[PDB]
Amino acid sequence: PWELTILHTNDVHSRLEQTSEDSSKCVDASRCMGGVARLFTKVQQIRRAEPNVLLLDAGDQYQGTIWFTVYKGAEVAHFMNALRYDAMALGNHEFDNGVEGLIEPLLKEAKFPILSANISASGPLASQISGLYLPYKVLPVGDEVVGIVGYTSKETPFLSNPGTNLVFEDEITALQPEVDKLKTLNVNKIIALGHSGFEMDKLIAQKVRGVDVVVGGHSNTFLYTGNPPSKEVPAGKYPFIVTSDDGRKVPVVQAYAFGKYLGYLKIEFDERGNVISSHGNPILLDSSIPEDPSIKADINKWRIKLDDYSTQELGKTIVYLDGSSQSCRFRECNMGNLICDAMINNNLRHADEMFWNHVSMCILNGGGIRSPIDERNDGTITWENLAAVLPFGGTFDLVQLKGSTLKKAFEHSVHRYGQSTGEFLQVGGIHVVYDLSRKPGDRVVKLDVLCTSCRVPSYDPLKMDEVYKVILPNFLANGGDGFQMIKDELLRHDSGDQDINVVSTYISKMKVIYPAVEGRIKFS
Amino acid sequence: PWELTILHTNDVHSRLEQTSEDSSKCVDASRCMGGVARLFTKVQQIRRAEPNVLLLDAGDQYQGTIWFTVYKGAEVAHFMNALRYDAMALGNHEFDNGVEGLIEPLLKEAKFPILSANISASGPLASQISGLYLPYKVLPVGDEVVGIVGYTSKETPFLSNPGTNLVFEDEITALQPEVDKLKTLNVNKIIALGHSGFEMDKLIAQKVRGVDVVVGGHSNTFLYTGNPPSKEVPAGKYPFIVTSDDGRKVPVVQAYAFGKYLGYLKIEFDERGNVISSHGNPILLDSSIPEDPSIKADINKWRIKLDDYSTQELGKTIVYLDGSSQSCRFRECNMGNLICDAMINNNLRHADEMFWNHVSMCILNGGGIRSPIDERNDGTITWENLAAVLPFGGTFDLVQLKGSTLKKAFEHSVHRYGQSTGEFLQVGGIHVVYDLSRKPGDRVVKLDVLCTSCRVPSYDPLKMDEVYKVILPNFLANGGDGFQMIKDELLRHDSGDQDINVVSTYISKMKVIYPAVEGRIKFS
Ligand SMILES: Nc1nc2c(ncn2[C@@H]2O[C@H](COP(=O)(O)O)[C@@H](O)[C@H]2O)c(=O)[nH]1
Ligand SMILES: Nc1nc2c(ncn2[C@@H]2O[C@H](COP(=O)(O)O)[C@@H](O)[C@H]2O)c(=O)[nH]1
Ligand SMILES: [Ca+2]
Ligand SMILES: [Ca+2]
Ligand SMILES: [Zn+2]
Ligand SMILES: [Zn+2]
Ligand SMILES: [Zn+2]
Ligand SMILES: [Zn+2]
Repeated sequence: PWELTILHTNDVHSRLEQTSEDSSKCVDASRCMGGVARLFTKVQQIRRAEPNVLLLDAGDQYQGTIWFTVYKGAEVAHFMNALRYDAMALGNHEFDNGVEGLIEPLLKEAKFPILSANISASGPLASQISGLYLPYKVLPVGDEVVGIVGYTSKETPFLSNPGTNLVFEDEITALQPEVDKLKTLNVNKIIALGHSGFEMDKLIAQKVRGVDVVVGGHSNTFLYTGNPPSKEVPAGKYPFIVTSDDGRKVPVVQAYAFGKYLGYLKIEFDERGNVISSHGNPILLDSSIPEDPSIKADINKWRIKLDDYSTQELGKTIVYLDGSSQSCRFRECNMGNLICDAMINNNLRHADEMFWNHVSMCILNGGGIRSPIDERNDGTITWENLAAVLPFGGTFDLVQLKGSTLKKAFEHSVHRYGQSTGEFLQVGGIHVVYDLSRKPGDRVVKLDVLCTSCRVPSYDPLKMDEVYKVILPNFLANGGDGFQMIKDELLRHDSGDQDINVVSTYISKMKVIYPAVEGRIKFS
Repeated sequence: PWELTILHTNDVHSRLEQTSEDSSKCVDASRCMGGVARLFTKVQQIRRAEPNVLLLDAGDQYQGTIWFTVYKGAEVAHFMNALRYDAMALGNHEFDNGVEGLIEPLLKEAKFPILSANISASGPLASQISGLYLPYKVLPVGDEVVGIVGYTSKETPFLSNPGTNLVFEDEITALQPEVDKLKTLNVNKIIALGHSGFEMDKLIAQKVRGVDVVVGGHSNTFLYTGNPPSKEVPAGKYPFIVTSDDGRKVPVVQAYAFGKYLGYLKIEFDERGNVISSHGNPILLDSSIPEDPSIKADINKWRIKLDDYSTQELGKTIVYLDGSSQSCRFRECNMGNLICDAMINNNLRHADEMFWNHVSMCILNGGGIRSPIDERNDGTITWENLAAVLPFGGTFDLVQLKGSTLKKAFEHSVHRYGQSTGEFLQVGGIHVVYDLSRKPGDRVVKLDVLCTSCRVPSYDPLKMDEVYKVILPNFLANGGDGFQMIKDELLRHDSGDQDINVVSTYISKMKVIYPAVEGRIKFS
């Protein structure tokens, strides 16, 4: 039997440096985790011990910290090249800076193949990008070969900025003929590496004949066999076994997100490329693993430009930005309005004739707003200033919520009003009126929302059975601040852009801001 | 006696081409007026006939039409040079593109002196601008000399974009010592040429000892002796005689605006430079005066780049821009909101610690909105598109109105509601609620306005005795659409930027717009 060790990462999201346990800024170095210098140590150890190793990434290196803001993917090519990745699939966030921001910094500079079988280009773009990403690559591994076939979320156009010259095909439709072709070329060991989420990964394992292993991402899915090593709760066993339509057992793996874990799967193959066995587990990259000194020194050299950028003017405010708890946990606050307006601006994506934009609505817990910004520093706003407002290292995510769910969220917003608690919601594209004289759970007396399926945006009453797209912090999507109804009732969740980065981009675009308090939230 | 002919223009405001009677686009060429080619003909005729002629401009050549949008003052230097102006005073609108947009295109390229005695620079700007404008110039005229001393509105910082490195001094304070100095230099014939308005011009004539003649501007003041030649109603005789504090009779002149008239004043001086007599009248530049063919051919060559620019993309909309009468004469319309938001953005000026901005409020007659813009031309918005929305060649002016006046305007807005009449007001920085079941004059049931004297903009009830700054069309400032209360009760009026140009700049800054209908106007 021929044994292959698959090492894999996904959704690293710009965590070049080691992190806290929750993947935010490292504060207590002795308890920090992940980062590329530590990953290097572990990958190097494994490659000393195991003859046949592939190191794969299932996409979404782009977006997540100031590294991406400043280096715009140059850091991804540089550090993934230093770690000698063997292949990467395109994720949705690889399109955040458009096609041009993918071609240059990543596709031209990577020393490994970049894969996606389900993305096609037309017009001049097709000639410009031809061969810079591939449907698959056949890689030599010892005396054998392994085909790796890529895929990317069909939903990328709603979740990034790929432009109108790329088409994202159904994954299974695109993958089957490539896997078929590899069979005709005597490639009997096939890994599907891609970025569509655990649910699609299981359908691929089930339906794509000839796929031996699925290495996925996008859904930040933690899988584990045994007692978990940290705070992440497993969604299932590692690997997750799918029984394929042709009767095979196909392992499906993912490795959470943020470079906290290294995925590690050992596969035994027979001489015909059938999987005989698969086992493994992600490896927690905790402080017991040293950071590689050479990689760490290069990280610290690249950090200089980050420190320089963090104090540069992004733009100006002519108004006090009231991020005080005394405002933002009690009433509409102009910092809340600014951040929600930045969230909606970030989620402007290419529109059908069926909507002016796919999403119009925003909610933001006032407890997530951690500082005001004073306008009397000649109006300057810096990244450092925004990092005081938004210090948790979160994202602004896209969810789909029934109106009934959102009305329950707005009741939760004021259920214990008057105690300076974090759950009070700031808004965009929503007008709410509370009557605090009513019983908790019955305080919302008007709730109007900005239409999407309309040529002129206007407000209509919220409908209980309608499903709304809403931009909100990951903290709330995950049921933080007691918003269990959001976690338990949401119909869709996709992780979005770094919180600070969303606001910094909007302020840079606007150049001079003057957000008002304007009656998005009223009390009767 | 030594006779001087003073020819003068003021507030030409980018009317390079001949105009309609109302100074808008020329439609019936046989009835058109003004323009630089016609002015050239008349000035050339006068210079053949009169030995001692000065041609003066009292400022505000900048701003008014697409000429200024595209050529940014190069057209002013070029055509004023072709007409051989002898001197120009700086107006407020010469600062619309900042100090840099004055130095380059106008101060460096003009072949005549540019004057202002009451503007001082500090820091590096002082060295950069030194001598590029002057307090005064002594000009040879035949065998004599005439001193011309300039001045500019002290209010320029509220009415343009001069920046924080220029100080505008009290006119009379600055002028007196310059006029004194010219006396010590044996210059006994002194013209004050400047841009502060008729009321300040009369104070200058009264109080500045040694000024023989005041040639003014800014207030678009029409003065005439006799039966007026066109639709402009004279504010007084031409010249307007002020009795000075030293007992002299000092003529004060102005020549309306928009190049419609050439001011023409004949002064007789004795050998000591005392005015013995003054007489004249502005000359209506009507179609009986031919356009100079050489100037007209140069105008038509410069027009090519205007035509090219008029169809270029300024920016995009992802929403239908509803400028329909069925919306904008009956309820809040998103085109109205866009134009009002552009008006407020245009009037962001350098703020004290006493206000976030000096003005927060906007009203716009819905009858002044003349077209929608469809978003389905790939979202493109062109100048040509904006010219269909705003076809009247007006300005967005700054006024000061008591709250009582503004409440009366909002009653007038709905006095005969339901007939698709033009007076219905679109708004910015104002939230109004009507109850149309009430009697005309008593339909406004809530009227809240955005604060200025506040660090966080928020809405407060309108106060009847408070004076508010409001941006509004010149048509309304002048009492159009039956808004006689605005004309009759306003405390201040200053002419602002060209309507199309205000909106085009805002759309270019924003790049992608999506104005909503959001409850600025409601009905109970
Ligand atoms: N986004 C986000 N907000 C958080 C997080 N932890 C706490 N919060 C917010 O901070 C509040 C607690 O703040 P105080 O300790 O200041 O009261 C919570 O109610 C919540 O609104 C986090 O990890 N992410
Ligand atoms: N700004 C401005 N609006 C005007 C002018 N003349 C008319 N209007 C507007 O057009 C309306 C008349 O339009 P109708 O003819 O389309 O009904 C007036 O009520 C007024 O609102 C003008 O010279 N300038
Ligand atoms: Ca196989
Ligand atoms: Ca004199
Ligand atoms: Zn991701
Ligand atoms: Zn993803
Ligand atoms: Zn003017
Ligand atoms: Zn002026």
